[PDB]
Parts: sequence; structure tokens; C-alpha cells
Amino acid sequence: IKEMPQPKTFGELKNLPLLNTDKPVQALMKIADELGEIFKFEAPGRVTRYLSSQRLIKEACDESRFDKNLSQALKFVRDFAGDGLFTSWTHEKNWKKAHNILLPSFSQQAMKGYHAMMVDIAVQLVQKWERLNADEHIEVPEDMTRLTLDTIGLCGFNYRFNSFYRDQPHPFITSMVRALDEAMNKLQRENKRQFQEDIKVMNDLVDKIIADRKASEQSDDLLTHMLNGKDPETGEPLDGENIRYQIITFLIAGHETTSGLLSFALYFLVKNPHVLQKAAEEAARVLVDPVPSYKHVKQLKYVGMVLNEALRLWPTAPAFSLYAKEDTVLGGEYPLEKGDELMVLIPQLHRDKTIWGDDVEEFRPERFENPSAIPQHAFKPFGNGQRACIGQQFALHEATLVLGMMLKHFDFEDHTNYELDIKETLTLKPEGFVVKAKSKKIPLG
Amino acid sequence: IKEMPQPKTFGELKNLPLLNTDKPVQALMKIADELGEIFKFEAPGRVTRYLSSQRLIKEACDESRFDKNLSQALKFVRDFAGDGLFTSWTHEKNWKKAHNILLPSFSQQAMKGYHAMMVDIAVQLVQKWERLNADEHIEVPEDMTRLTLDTIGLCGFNYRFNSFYRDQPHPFITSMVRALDEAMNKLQRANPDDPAYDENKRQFQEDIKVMNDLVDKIIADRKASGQSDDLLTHMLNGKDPETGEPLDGENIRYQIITFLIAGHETTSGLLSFALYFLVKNPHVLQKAAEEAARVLVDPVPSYKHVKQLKYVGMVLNEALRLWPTAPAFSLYAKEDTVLGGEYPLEKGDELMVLIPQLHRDKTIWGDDVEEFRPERFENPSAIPQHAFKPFGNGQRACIGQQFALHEATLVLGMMLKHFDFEDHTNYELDIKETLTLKPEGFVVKAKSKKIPL
Ligand code: HEM
Ligand code: HEM
Ligand SMILES: CCCCCCCCCCCCCCCC(=O)NCC(=O)O
Repeated sequence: IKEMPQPKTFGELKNLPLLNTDKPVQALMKIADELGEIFKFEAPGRVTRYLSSQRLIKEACDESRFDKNLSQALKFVRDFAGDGLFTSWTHEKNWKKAHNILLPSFSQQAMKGYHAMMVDIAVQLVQKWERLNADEHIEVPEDMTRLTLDTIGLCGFNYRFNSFYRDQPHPFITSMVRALDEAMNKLQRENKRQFQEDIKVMNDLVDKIIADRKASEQSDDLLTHMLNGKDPETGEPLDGENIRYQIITFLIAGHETTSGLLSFALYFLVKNPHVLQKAAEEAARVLVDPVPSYKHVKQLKYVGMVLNEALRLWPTAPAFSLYAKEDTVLGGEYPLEKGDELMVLIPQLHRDKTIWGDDVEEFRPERFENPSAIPQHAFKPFGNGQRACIGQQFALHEATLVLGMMLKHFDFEDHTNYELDIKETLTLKPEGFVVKAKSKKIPLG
Repeated sequence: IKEMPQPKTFGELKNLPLLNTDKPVQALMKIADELGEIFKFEAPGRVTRYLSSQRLIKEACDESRFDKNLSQALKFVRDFAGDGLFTSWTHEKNWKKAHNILLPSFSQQAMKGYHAMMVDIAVQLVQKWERLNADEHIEVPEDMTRLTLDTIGLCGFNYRFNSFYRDQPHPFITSMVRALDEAMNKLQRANPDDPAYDENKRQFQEDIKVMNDLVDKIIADRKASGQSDDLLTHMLNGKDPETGEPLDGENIRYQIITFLIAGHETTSGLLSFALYFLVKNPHVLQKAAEEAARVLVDPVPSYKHVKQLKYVGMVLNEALRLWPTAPAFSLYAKEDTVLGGEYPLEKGDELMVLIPQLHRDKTIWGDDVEEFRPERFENPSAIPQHAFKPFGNGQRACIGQQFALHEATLVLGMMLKHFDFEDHTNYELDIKETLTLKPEGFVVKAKSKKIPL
């Protein structure tokens, strides 16, 4: 049995003044660097324990002992995402209900169904970059957000945000980003009703999506299942309020982290030109049709390894929370009472040298040549167990398709020798990452 | 010999107070409705004579007697367009020089070469409209400007403005519109050096600077590349067969500005008006769409097929009849002479062809000149000479007329092939003037016919 580490507290404020940054996850990583595999963190009214080692997170991922918790961050996100799948408790009726109803929308059958629409948006990205003049450059996370938002809008809701027809972010994005940034800042605390205004912009958009569906054509997408699908357990469909919450939930969770992933993957590729070369070689060899087929995207194995290694270094959803189901001893050293909260600090987990070796900071896609020769619970960018990411296959198929087309159609240049600056909005993304792309002059479909 | 009519004068201000409007051409049309085929118009320091009848304009277009004049409007535009082709005198060395050097860019060879690029931009317009959601609409002159600006940028300079990637107007457009507007408004200032107005002129200089920054970008993108054969290639490399000389750098910059403006603004206006008249005349719309569907049989239009869109072309010509988007041009008298056997003119005297009013000459077109009927152009060689002048006259006529008409026929054809249109607001025609003419606030909804590209 051991006493759990905790950084300095300042009376009433507890550990809160130790963040005081626009980069709380990276700050918590520094704290983990100093204090080790586990430390307690208190804020006024709340307490949690940050885990950073595979040996402990392995235990935390045991669902007989720990269940998904709503961290304070997620409690703030619940103000607009409600009891949608991301921000609901496992024991809430609508969690299992919505999970059962929406899981078929992520069957491989459904993926094959989404592919043509993903290609629609991907082609828009490629054409945008084909049409740049020589003195121009690419704003990478901005365009990746254009792509991923449009993709979830079309595939999921037959709604076109038309982000590439705008040189500024879509209104939905501006409000979403401000709302997420506000939840994040609020963790460290007029902002108030600016928040309500951003929520209202997002909900107005949901209104537009529902109205566009009802005013139409036979459909079979995510929204079709939200509106009509029945839970096999209870026989019930989702009610209107939960449907609205699921739409918000999927529009946000369904694009933000994928944008981050494509941005980090391109970053690491232009910073490791031999790895870039291997990936481009694969894209050119596999993607032989004028636009990619589903079956060919499944063959992009090195590109998929590149994406996994980007997720290892900077998991764009960088933490998840658990609570203790019953009194127990964690790791045989740390006693926990029922209700006690844990935070998995994923980037730090992914730098556990006892698992990955001493060169954890290098970008080596080949770490994933044999993806489950990797020890249990060493790699958790998509969370855990029955509460793991429902959209993982969607995300990786989209990102593999898109990164594949990018590598097929252009040579990329890190023309500014960009210094990595990671912006935090609960999620992570490179900020200010820009490149130049030289077309290989290969025609589309 | 007859005394020439002139509307009311106001003490030193002369006829100026009869305008005082952001719609001066429409006002001159009302004045012409009152005074007839010709009237003198004086402002402080200047005088011109507005012509509205074919019988007089036929004489004005005789180049043995009259040559192109730089009107005050064009002298104001010359502040940023310099001695480019549009704003130079016929007998300026750089006019003939630039004419000889640049005319080859409008040969049929060259047009056939531009077709794929025009299709590139047209396809972008069609895709934008295909991708609108059910609750949305189209801002017509805005999207026509996106299309026409991009088309001259690409065909002329291998430069992509990427206007369809922006939800507001391109910066170049905002500055161009403000500069043209300033040129227009300045014509009606009694005392232009009044403090409120030189406070005003700062913006003019700023807008000229934006347009020139864009020129800098076009030149640098061309210089940074290693093979072309467009308008810019001829600007940079062509030599005048007469003098042996190339254009100098300064004149090249003026030409780039000139073609970026003249090469898109009036074509945007034309497509906008044409669509307006089509939705206001659904029978004509139906006929034109039938022609488009029958003719444009390939997944994207061929050069040869656009030429077969004869009714579409008639539609465009009738739009130009009712609202010629370059609505006037100016002439001077080469020597003392008599106009129409009634009106004496001295060397130097100016004439202005008031083109929309000419285009409403009932002795030429019949009594229903206000109605939209494309069939007016079925046999154009029965139309009297100089009855129809949307592209100016003689050796100073529009160098881009075929370019413009091919572009607009292609684009309007694809629009009619791919969508049914709805005048969902029952739009009330509002014509904005910036020297040139264009509908303002014109919006429609388009329902896709779901035909692939
Ligand atoms: C690279 C992209 C993505 C990453 C890194 C990611 C990460 C995660 C993580 C860590 C969780 C668990 C959160 C927790 O335990 O509190 C989660 C859950 C979830 N994600 Fe993803 N996600 C990604 C893409 C997507 C996409 C594209 C969608 C939708 C199409 C999506 C929808 C969801 C939903 C609905 C949940 C809640 C699942 C449930 O509890 O039933 N995600 N994601
Ligand atoms: C509907 C479209 C257009 C209309 C109605 C139009 C109208 C005119 C008119 C009326 C003139 C004579 C002006 C005067 O006498 O003062 C002119 C000249 C000119 N136009 Fe067009 N224009 C159009 C399209 C274009 C295009 C697409 C281009 C370039 C690609 C172009 C380039 C020019 C140039 C350079 C001149 C000056 C010619 C010279 O004097 O050498 N125009 N235009
Ligand atoms: C570089 C080309 C710029 C395009 C400008 C095209 C101008 C369109 C025709 C000019 C219209 C002039 C008529 C406006 C009112 C008027 O009274 N003008 C007389 C005058 O300015 O002297």
C-alpha cells in the first residue's frame, strides 16, 4: 500500500492554479513527468486521479471494477450534447437504447454505403488544392475540418455544410470551437450567454437538418436510423429530444478528432520524409482507379499504420474518465472508494517506455505492423470497452481514404519548417500548420 | 439645319441637377423619352450630345467622320486603367501597338483553346448549385461574377481567383466595384474638390492599390513558372509587327487591369439579366431549356455544340437589347460636318450613344420594344445597320465579343440543362449602375434535374 502523489494545493483553490494555461493536457503531462504513473488532482468541489502507466490503466480498463465517468469537461459538454451517446451514463436508458439503435449504422455494410459520399467530399479537397496558385499555401487543420465536417454532414445526415465554398470556418464550427473552448476554460475558473448563443447556432443547424430530411426521397443513413430505428431490447424508437442530442453529438464527435488526426498525420509525414516516401509509394501503387474504391482503401496498410502512430503520439481525444464501481485496491497499492474518479491521460500512456521502448518520441509507423502483438491496453486513442468509440471504423476509413488521395495527388513541402504548436479545445490539433502542395498532375474521376 | 434640344439648365451647374442619382443611365433614358432622338447635355466644363435613334447613330458610326472619344467616365477610369486598350485614344501609339500584339489571343484557334478552361469554371458553378440544400437559394449576380472573373483569370492569365471557394466577393471585386462607382459618382459632383470628397478619394487610391497588388500576384506567378500561350504570354513576349516593339512593363500592368475588368464585369451583368428575363418569361425559358437538352448531349459540352445553341444565343442578344451591360459609348467629330442633315457639329464635338434607348427605337424594332422576344434575332441581316450596338463600333469595337458570347452561351446552356429555376421572391428588377449595368438583389432557387457531369 502506498500514499498517492499530489502536486501543491493552494487552500480553497486546491490544485486548480497549477493549470492556468490554454494547454491543460500538455500541462498535466508535465505534472505526470514529475510525479509519475498516478497523481491526485483536486479542484473546488471535485477530485480525480490521473493515470499514465500501462500497468495501472490496464486495471482501470477492467469493466467489472470501473465504468465510464462523466469528467467535469464532459459534464459541461452535456449542457448541449445531453444524454447523447458521448455524454450519457452507461446506466441511463438512452445510452443502451441509442447504442443498439445506431450500431448498425457502423456495420461494414453501412461503411460500404458511406464510401461514395466520403469520396465526394475528398474530391472536393483534392480539387481545392489542385486549384491553388504558386504563391499560395494550405492551412492544414482548417481544410481538414472542412473535409471532416462535410463528410459527417453528408454521410450521416444528407446535409451539405459546403465548407469548401467558404474561405472562413462554417458558422457551426465557429460556435462549436467557442463552446468547447468555453467548457475547457470553465474547468480552470458574459462568457455564459456567449455560450448559450453558440449553443443556439448549433441547434438552429440541427433544426435545418431535421427539416431538410422531413421535406424530402428514400434514405438509409445515420439520421434514418435515429428517426425510425427501434431498440431490439425495448421495441422503442428514440424520442425527439434525444434525437436532437444525438445529431449534435455526432456532428461534433464525428469530425473534430478526425480533423486533428489528419492534421497530425500530415505533420509527422512532412517531418519524416523517408516515412512520407513509403506512404506515397503505397498510395501510388494501390489507388489505381480515377477515384478510390472501398476495397482498395482497405489495402492501404502502411497509411493505416501512419494514422495509428499519429494517434499514438497525439491522441486527438486525449483523455477519458472512469469511476470506481466498488471499494477496491488499484495496482495493489492505491485504495479507492466507490465513486472515486480516474482520468486516463492518453498521450502519457502512449509514452510508457516499459511498453514502447526508449524512443517513444519518434514517429515510427512500423510499430503497428502487428497491431495486437502490442500489449493489452497500451494503446487507447478510442477509449475502452462497451463505451469505446462507436465511430472508430468510420474515422479510420475516412482518414485512410483521404490521406491516401492526398499522397497520390501531391508532393508536400514543409516550406516554413513549422514548429509544432498544439491547440487544446478539450481535443487536440496542430495550430498554424501550413504546407505547400505540388500537384503530381494526376486526373480525377 | 435645326436647333438641338437640351433639357433644363440650372445656372452654371447646367444640366447636372437633373441627375443627382446612382442610376444616371436610367435617368438619361427618361430624359431621352422626353426629348427624343438627340439632346445636348452640359456639365461644368464639358458638353456632349446623347443619341437614341438608329438614323443618327448610323452616321455616328461612320469612322470616316467620327472616332472613339474618351468620355469623362473613361478619363476617370483611365486613372487606374491608364493607356490599356479600353481607355486609350485610337491614335495613341500604345493603342495600335497593344491591339496588334493582343488581337491574336482572340483568334478561333485561341477560342477553341479556351473552351476547356471555360468548362472548368462552368462545372464549378453547376456543382455549387447542385450542392445547395433544400432551404437555400442562389444570389445570381454574385455567382455570375464568381464565374466570369474566374474565367478571364484562367483563360487570360492562368491565374485562379478561386471565387467559388469564397462566400463573400473576392477582394478584387469589392475594390473594382467601389472604384467604378467612384468614377460614376464623380461625374455628378458640381465641385469635386469639396472637402467631403477629397476625404472620400482616399478609398479610391486604396482600391487602386488592391487591384494592383493582384496584378503583382499574376505577374509573379507567371514569372515563377517553367510554358503558356495565353493573353499574358502575348503581353510579355509579343512584338508589334508595325513598330517592332514589345509592350513596356507599365502598359502591360494597365492591360492586365483592363482585361480583368472589361473581361468579366459586363458578362456577369449579361448572364444575370438573361436569367432574369428567362424566369420572367417561362415560355421562353421552356424553349431555351428544350434547346439545351437537345443540343448538349455529351457529359460536358464540346466547343462545336455550344455553337449549335442558337436559341440560347438569341436569348443573350435580346438581353443585350433590353439592357446592354455596357450601356453607352463616346465619339468625337473629326472635322466640321452636319449630322443627319439637321445638326451642325464642329471638330472635337462629342457624341454619346445611349445604347438602351437606341435599342428601343420603335421604327427599327416595332412598337413592343419593352417585351422580351428572342425571336427578334432569327434573321439578323434584316436588322438595319447599326441598330444593335452592345459591343461598340468599328475598329474600336469589343475585342472580347466572341469570348464573352461563347462563355455566356456555354454557361447559360449548362444552367438550363441541369436545373429548373424558381423566381421564389417574384423579384422586382433593380438595376445597379457602376458605369456598367447589373441587376441587384436578384435571387432564385434551382431544382436539380439530377443529370451527372
Ligand atoms: C480520430 C477520430 C476519433 C477519435 C480519436 C475518437 C475518440 C473517442 C474516445 C476516446 C471516445 C470515448 C470517450 C470517453 O470514454 O469519455 C469516443 C467515443 C465516441 N465517439 Fe469517437 N473518436 C473519433 C472519431 C469519431 C467519429 C468519426 C464519430 C462519429 C461518426 C465518433 C463518435 C463517437 C461516439 C458517439 C462516442 C460515444 C460512444 C458510446 O459511449 O456509446 N467518434 N471517441
Ligand atoms: C457582354 C460582354 C461585353 C460587353 C457588352 C462589352 C462591351 C464593350 C463595348 C461597348 C466596348 C466599346 C467601348 C467604347 O467604345 O468606349 C468594348 C471594348 C472592349 N472590350 Fe468588351 N465587352 C464585353 C466583354 C468583353 C470581354 C469578355 C473582354 C475580354 C476578354 C472584353 C474586352 C474589351 C476590350 C479590351 C475593349 C477595348 C477594345 C479596344 O478599343 O481596343 N470585353 N466592350
Ligand atoms: C476598363 C474598362 C472599365 C469598364 C467601364 C465600362 C463603362 C461602361 C460604359 C460607360 C458608361 C458611361 C455612361 C455613364 C453616364 C454618363 O453620363 N457618362 C458621360 C461621361 O462620363 O462623360
